Amino acid sequence: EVQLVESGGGLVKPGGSLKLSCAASGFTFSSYDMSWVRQTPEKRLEWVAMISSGGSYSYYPDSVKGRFTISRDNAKNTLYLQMSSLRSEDTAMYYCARQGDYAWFAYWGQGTLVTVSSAS
Amino acid sequence: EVQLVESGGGLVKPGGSLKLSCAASGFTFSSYDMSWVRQTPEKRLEWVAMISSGGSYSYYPDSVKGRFTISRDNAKNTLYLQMSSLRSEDTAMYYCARQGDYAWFAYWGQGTLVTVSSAS
Amino acid sequence: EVQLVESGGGLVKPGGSLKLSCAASGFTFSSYDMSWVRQTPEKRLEWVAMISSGGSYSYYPDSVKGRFTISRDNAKNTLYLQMSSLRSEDTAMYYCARQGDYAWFAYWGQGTLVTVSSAS
Amino acid sequence: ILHYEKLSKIGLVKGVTRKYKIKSNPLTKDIVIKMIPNVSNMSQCTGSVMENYKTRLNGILTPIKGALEIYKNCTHDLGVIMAGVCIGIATAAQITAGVALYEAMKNADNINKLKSSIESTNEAVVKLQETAEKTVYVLTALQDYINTNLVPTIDKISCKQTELSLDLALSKYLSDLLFVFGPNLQDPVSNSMTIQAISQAFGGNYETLLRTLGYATEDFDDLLESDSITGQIIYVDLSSYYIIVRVYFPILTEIQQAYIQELLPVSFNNDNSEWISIVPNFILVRNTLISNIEIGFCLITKRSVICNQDYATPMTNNMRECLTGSTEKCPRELVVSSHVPRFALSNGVLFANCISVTCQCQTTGRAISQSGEQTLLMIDNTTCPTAVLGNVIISLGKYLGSVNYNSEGIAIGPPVFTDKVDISSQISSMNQSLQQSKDYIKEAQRL
Amino acid sequence: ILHYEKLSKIGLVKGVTRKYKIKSNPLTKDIVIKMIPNVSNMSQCTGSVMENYKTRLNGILTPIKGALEIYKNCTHDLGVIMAGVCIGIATAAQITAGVALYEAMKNADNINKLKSSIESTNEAVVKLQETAEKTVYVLTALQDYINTNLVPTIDKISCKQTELSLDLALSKYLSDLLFVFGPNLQDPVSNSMTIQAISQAFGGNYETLLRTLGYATEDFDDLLESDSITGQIIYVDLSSYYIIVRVYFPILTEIQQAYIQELLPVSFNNDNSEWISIVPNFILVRNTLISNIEIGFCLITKRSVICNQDYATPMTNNMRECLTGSTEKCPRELVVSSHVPRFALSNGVLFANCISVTCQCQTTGRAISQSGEQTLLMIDNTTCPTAVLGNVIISLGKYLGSVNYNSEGIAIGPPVFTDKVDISSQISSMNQSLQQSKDYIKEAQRL
Amino acid sequence: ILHYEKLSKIGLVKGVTRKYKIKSNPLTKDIVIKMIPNVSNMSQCTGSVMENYKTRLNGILTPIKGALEIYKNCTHDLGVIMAGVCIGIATAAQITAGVALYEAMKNADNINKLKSSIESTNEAVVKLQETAEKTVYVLTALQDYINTNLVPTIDKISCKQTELSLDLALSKYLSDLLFVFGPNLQDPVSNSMTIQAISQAFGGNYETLLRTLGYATEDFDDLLESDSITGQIIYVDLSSYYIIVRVYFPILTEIQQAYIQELLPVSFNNDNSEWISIVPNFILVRNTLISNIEIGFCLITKRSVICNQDYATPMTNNMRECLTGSTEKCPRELVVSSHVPRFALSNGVLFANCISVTCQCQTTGRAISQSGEQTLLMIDNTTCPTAVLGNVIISLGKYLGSVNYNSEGIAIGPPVFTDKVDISSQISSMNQSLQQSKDYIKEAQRL
Amino acid sequence: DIQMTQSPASQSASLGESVTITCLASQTIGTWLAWYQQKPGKSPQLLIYAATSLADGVPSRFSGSGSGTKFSFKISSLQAEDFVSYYCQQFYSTPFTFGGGTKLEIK
Amino acid sequence: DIQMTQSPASQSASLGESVTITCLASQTIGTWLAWYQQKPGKSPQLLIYAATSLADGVPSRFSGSGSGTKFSFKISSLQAEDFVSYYCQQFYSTPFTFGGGTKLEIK
Amino acid sequence: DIQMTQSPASQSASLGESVTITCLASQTIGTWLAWYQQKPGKSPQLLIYAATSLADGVPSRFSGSGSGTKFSFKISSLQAEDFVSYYCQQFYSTPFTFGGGTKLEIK
Ligand SMILES: *[C@@H]1O[C@H](CO)[C@@H](O)[C@H](O)[C@H]1NC(C)=O
Repeated sequence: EVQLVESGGGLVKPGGSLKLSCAASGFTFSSYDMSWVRQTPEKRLEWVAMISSGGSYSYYPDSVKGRFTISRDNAKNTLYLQMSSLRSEDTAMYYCARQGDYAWFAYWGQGTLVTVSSAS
Repeated sequence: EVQLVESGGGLVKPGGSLKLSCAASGFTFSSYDMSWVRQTPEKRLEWVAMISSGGSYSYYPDSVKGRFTISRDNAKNTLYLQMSSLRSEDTAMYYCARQGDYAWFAYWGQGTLVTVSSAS
Repeated sequence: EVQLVESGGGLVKPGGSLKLSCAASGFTFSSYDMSWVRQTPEKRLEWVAMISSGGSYSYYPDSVKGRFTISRDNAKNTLYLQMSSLRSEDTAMYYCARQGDYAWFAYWGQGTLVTVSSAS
Repeated sequence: ILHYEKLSKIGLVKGVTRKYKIKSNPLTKDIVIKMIPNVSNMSQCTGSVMENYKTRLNGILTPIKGALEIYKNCTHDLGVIMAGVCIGIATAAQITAGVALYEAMKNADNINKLKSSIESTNEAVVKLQETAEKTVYVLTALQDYINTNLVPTIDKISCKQTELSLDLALSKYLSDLLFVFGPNLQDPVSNSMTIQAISQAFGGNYETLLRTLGYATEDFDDLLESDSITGQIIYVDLSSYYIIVRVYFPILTEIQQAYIQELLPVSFNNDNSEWISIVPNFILVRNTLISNIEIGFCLITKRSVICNQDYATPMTNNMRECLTGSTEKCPRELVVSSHVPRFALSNGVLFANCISVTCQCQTTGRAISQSGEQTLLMIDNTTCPTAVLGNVIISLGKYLGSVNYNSEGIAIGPPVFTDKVDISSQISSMNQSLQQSKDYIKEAQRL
Repeated sequence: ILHYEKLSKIGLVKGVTRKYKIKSNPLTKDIVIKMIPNVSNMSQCTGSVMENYKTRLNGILTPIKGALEIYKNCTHDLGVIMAGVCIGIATAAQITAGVALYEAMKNADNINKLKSSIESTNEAVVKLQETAEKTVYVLTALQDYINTNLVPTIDKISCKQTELSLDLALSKYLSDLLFVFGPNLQDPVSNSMTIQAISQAFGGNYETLLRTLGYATEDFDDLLESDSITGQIIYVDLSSYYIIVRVYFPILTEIQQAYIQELLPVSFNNDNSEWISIVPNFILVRNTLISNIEIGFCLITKRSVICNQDYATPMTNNMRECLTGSTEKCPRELVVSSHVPRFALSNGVLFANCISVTCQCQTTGRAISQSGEQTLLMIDNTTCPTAVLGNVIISLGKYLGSVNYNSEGIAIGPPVFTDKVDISSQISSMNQSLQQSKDYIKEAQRL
Repeated sequence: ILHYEKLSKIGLVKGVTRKYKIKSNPLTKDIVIKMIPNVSNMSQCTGSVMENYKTRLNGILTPIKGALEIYKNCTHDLGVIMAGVCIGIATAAQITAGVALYEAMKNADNINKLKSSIESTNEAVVKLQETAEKTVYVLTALQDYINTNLVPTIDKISCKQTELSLDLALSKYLSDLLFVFGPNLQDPVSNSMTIQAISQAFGGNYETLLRTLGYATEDFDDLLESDSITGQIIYVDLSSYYIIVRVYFPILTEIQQAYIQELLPVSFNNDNSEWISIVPNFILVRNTLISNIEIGFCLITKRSVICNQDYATPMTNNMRECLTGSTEKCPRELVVSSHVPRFALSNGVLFANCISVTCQCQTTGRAISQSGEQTLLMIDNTTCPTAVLGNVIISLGKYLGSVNYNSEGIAIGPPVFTDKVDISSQISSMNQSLQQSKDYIKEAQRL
Repeated sequence: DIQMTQSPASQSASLGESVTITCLASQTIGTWLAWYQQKPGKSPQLLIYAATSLADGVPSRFSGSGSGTKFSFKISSLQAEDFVSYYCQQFYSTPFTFGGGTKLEIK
Repeated sequence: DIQMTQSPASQSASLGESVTITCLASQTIGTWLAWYQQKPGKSPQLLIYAATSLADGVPSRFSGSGSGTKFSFKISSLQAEDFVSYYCQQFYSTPFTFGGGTKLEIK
Repeated sequence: DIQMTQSPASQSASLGESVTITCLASQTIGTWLAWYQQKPGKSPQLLIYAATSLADGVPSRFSGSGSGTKFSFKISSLQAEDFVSYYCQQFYSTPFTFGGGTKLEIK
């Protein structure tokens, strides 16, 4: 059973930063490319980033390119996403997903929550 | 027996046009390149035009290039020559001939006659 | 036994010329590259020139390049060096030597003597 | 299911186990390639060069058009029904491709509607788009050459000279096209042609073509080198000199309950010479059966073997007995050459020939030696913590196997010869002996 | 004279019949190739580059000159009488070429008289002509590179930089020449060298060379790809760095009463597995005899096979019996791989394996099935007007042959294995059995 | 020790004897290759091209670094002791190379200290030198392209256009690198890779690389074509995109008491057809033994055979008997093709088939003829001072051998077939006959 | 960028009724399109990749087809458990995008 | 262009007499030359192609040779039926041209 | 150019004593270095080529090693016949050069 588990969510003040991580289990991590998918409160899905199987290549949407870093540690079976300069625009569920041969997302984790707000 | 048969000759007023045709029989038309050879009243032979076996390439002397069109219909086993802007300079017998591997003319038809004159 | 034998030495007035030759015996001449090595009165060794096995390539030090010519006659089993514009700087023993695979000198002849002087 | 314990004395040391996967079920993308450059900005001085160029391209492309066109007349919509008496003679692979050619027209037709803008592009790589229905990438051969190297020099190089340079550049291009699109390609219908061949149409720059269409991942490089990425010519336009190419992008499917096992040969001795055991080096195992694989056509990776088709082949019963332990049936060749390797490392253990190799144990200074009763000698860290073979010092692991490995023998099979001449001679020899014995049984039967 | 009716149940479906023709009796043209460019318009800044370049070319060309020269000293006019003790050792092909080299001097001498103008050409392609007796085309390597890319930039690129670019361009050129004119060409006398190899001397641009000499026809492209167009080096000038090359233009001669027939294999079943019959795919027939052809060296066209020599080879008697109807002698291999094609189309008729392929007849919806008694099942339009195999719909023609084709059996020959390892193992096995039987006949004879 | 007198009637004429030598004990030189060009003088208009280029190079180089790195972690100084349980599985060749990789770090470390100046070179070929300890040559891919073709046009070509030209040049470069440094190179540790492959890293210009390092001699060209000159990647820098390559320069060592003898085949007749005797064409003799050589992998020169390894192989006993005079055992094939040569020259003597060749003696006008009792007819100057075969006139020497050569017969061995299909059929045939005889001996034994 | 429009945003159905939803691509994408199903409180699951194949474990109730610009998804026999959100996305080229999503309601 | 001069324009002969005609090329043409024979009221027929081979059906009376610039045609034993026109043409390169033609007369 | 410095210029030794001499290259030369021995009145003879191999006929008394910039030559057991001149040269690249030479003296 593929069991992707996200963590590291929480509340970030705008202009802040947050590191997320998604541990993998039940398959060989080192054999598949992976991505982060974001779900807005309105239920719109957006692609956030992907990293290829060997970590040599990565791709981002223009809206996060230059702000976010996607990386992987194959020894630890862990997918990471480093978020920066967070905006209220980024409040969403963040899902860890495993890709198939191209870019369909075959396995998804439960997802974690990232909230950006100046509120107390 | 190779039997090339020319037709379409006749009298053309200068500045006119005339289409000639040479039907083939007794060999496979589609396997050989062909040409037209002109014989003046003075008995001088001149090359007029050639078309290669598949019809993709053709060659002309400068004196007819741009005026004459050589073409072939392999389905009908017929070689055609479209003459234009005829001059008195063009009065001659027109022979249909089949080429060998290069440009010797192995088989010749009887030939037809093209006459150009303003006379009545 | 490899027996390289130099000759053609002697006294040259400065500004003069001298041709040296080294006959080979006991090995196949045509199979090896060769050189001349010069030994000063002070016992310093200097490379003078080399010629490759087929005679198509030759190399010289800057101090003799353009002045000396090294050549070989394989039919006669003979290595030649043509010296020109001799200077007092060139007084030395001249050795004929056979190279190994690169530029170690495996066999040496006895050597001959070239002296340059204005003296009587 | 191999008996590696028996095989290691014979001289075949267990190596790496790899997974096996084969190309299937591709997705597609359509791209347009122009074989004629845009010369408008130097139209002042092209002479009659472009005209001769156009003539030759029609001569090259006309046979491609005609050959694919016969599988284009001979279909009509039903999917589609193909006319068997119209094509008359065909292979199964050829037929499958002809069907794909038919279906592909939906897109070729929408692309062709853009011909007016395709005709007038003026860049090496350009995207055309007017509608959702019709968009396409267009690649133009030699366009950069012209706009970087010829056009900027039109006011320095005399016009006759620029005509000659254009003519030479075009003739170099045609020379290269002729190795692929020349009459060597006597069947342009089939889709087995690789993208590295198709790309000759754009100067051999397959990276530009593929990057234009997709993105890069390590898996893609494996597909490209394994030759799983192919394309098909679907349409030829002899009036604009362009072709529409369909590029296939496969999904790799692994075979369950299957793997490929390699073996590392080591020469060994049986008597007073060195010998090599002959087995396939790569053995394909599926379920409980052993078969041969023509792996020379498959990319080998550290994790798997990627083939662009199924390359499994038959194996004789004697090789199965060989491999599963009846080693008496494993054939061997004589070693003549000094290049044959005489040792191998497996899981920290050394399998080495110590009759023909100087072996000694560094930890103690004691020599290691092999008696004439052993084929190969096995050396590990319970006898010698570290050892030297020749001039290399290797620490050892433990042999997780029988303890008295070096105390037992193994049957050795017969000598063989594998040379092409030797094979013909061996056949003749067997035939001569058999024919004499046949006469002897006749005398035995008559009396 | 083949029994196609019997062969089709075995699995060999009649394909296309082609004509057979071989290269002979060439005409010739002589062309001059300069291996050193003209650098006069940039003579200000060439450094010492050209000098090193000239030295290396002499090293490359000197062995060509010397090797052809020995067949040049050793002849005198009689035609010509060649000295047998002068050359001493030679092959027939080598001797024929040496004679051609001698005759060829008449033209080489007239060309050499133009050396003064050859030495000073300054264009990539130029015609020289002074007399009827002496005219020649001269091709110059790298000349366009220099007059288009280096010369126009002499006032922009510092002289040291232009020296480095010239040196790199020349070194790239030598690298390519060395694969052909390097000491790989250990015999420059023979005339088997193709024009595609010779043309490396001009940058691999064989189109320029051939268009300079002739004109284009579709037949010519077939000669060029079939490698029938070759040339010979007749003269080397080590003082001007040029070679004179004789290019041969062959006349193709067809063989009367001859043809090549191809067969399309289809796997079939005999018992409970799939099998492939092994025959040569291409059979050469001359008069009333059948022989094998090494067609892998011949260009195959839709109408004929064009060879640049006679490639007919021997065939065993068992294959003749195979092919002429005694099918009991046709050997078969086991199918392991899923890639083996299982059907073929011939003259509107389908020959298919319906045990391993889903076959059904679309016209009615009825399944088509094969019993274990048939090898292949034959399907035509008198049983099923249209049919589907897998996912392809094919209309059918009529089988113009026996009516009860699918009611009769055929003998099937023995199983074989073709793998290189399997062949060695099969030889060993036969030898071991034969050697034991020889001892048994000895006991039978003594008692 | 060959009986050339007997072999010449069979059809094998003695040819040239050559010396045999093999590559060993190399010297080394280290060179640095940069895979990324210096774009500083056009930094104004590179777009985002260089960034994508750098990403792809890391994807290409990362697997090389990782693969060689595992033989780099798993050693420590003792020479050096290599960890057997760390690498776990390895071949002998692979291990030897891993050791060389370790020793090589002394130089890689000193070269890496120059990274600051390597990073900022701006020429295609440059020497760096600061200390005796650290100097190195650096080659930069595509640097000349940029400083000769792009930089001078920055004020003529719009910046978007120069970005596109740079991108195309880089993509062409990567396409070529991928055939060598792409995942085809699944083992970058071994040192068997030739310099002609390594040089693809600099545009395939192996001449520049080798001339940078050395000087030219005729012997060197033989080493380069014989593929004896190889290199190894010792270090990869993924942050500067360069590799350090060790180039080996071998010493050739000849084998004493050894030579290679070639034979020239001539077809001959035995009855009413033409036949060819089948022997290896090149026979390797060492001391008093005869062995086979896989000479197809060795450069052949007029004086010697140069191999980059020992290629000697086994030969059967029947071929030894063949070659040493028991010609009854020499197998022959039937001639079908008209291309088989029918004569040869050896030491001034002609060996020719005069049944199938028109032979006559020019000196007298008398015909030369062959009876059906001779295989080949031998012609020399004591019977005919000069002779003509076909249309070639050859003066003759004397046969320094038996005087009555043409008066004696020779035994001829059996017919064979060599075709791949024929071999499978012959095996089946022998097996069927043997299996029937086995049953007949059973009946013979029971009664 | 490639974007697609999914419609109807919402539709109702009875249990056992067949329903269809459509996505229209801005530019042709071959068959490089996938469909997903999302339940409340959970991540999306893949149903159809490469336009026409079903994902492992997907019930026979689901099917789909289309190529080029127009694609559609069908449930032949709708269950109470199927009245959830549905999505389409293109994987033809980056950036990958998803359509707006559609919802089924019960009449 | 390549042109050639044929001579003599005319010559006489007796029956059974041997006769020769020559063509001289403006530039060397290898052996790429052909000879033709024309009878009154008829088309030309090929006799010799590629300078030295006879065409199919050509009598042994006819032969020829030459290379480079100078070529010649010979009738060893002239018949009444041979007193007709003769031509040469080059097929070395385009445009192909013919020489002027020569005629035999009976003494 | 590549040059090397040889030292000590001279050293003394007793018979049977071990002695060593060193050459230091201006730039690294791999192992492309050779050593020679010269007797009075005679040409030099090769002892060690490619830094570590002995030349054919060289006594076991002689040996050597080194790589890169620093090289050394050793006589394990010096004889009266060995008290002569010694030289080193590089054959890494042209021009080939020799070091200054060193001499052994008897204490
Ligand atoms: C294709 O069909 C059209 C009409 O059926 C026809 O006229 C054309 O010649 C056909 N092309 C070929 C190659 O058969």
